[PDB]
Amino acid sequence: GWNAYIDNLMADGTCQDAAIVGYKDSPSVWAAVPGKTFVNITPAEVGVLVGKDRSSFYVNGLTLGGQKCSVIRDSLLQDGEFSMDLRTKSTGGAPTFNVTVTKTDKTLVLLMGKEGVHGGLINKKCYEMASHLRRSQY
Amino acid sequence: PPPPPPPPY
Repeated sequence: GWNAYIDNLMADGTCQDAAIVGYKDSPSVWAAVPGKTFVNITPAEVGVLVGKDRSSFYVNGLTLGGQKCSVIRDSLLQDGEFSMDLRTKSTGGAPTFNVTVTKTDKTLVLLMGKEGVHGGLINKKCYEMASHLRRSQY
Repeated sequence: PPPPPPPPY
């Protein structure tokens, strides 16, 4: 049934990757876009996302699916706005994308926009889905 | 988002 949430997030052509990852007990990808990046998220990576250090990945960044990202704004554990904004550290090459990780009770909804898509658009999309998820006890 | 899917499996 989780297949429909990825299709939902990707239905309007503005995103290039999306994933719903469970983080309680044993982190695992419940659904992700195939052949992409988030599908390869590891439990160690999820660890950093929900970790205690909230101002260390700020100068050293972090990775999602092997991909190095830059934390631009962190409010993942903040009451109300349980979101985090990142850009794709295209330290090499050029292409950069906006990413948003949103947290619910049992999951993390991840979203990556296509080249040039406005960050708040990706933030809105990611945030509203997680809002739906937590109201449904997820 | 649609209805909540079943647990993983």
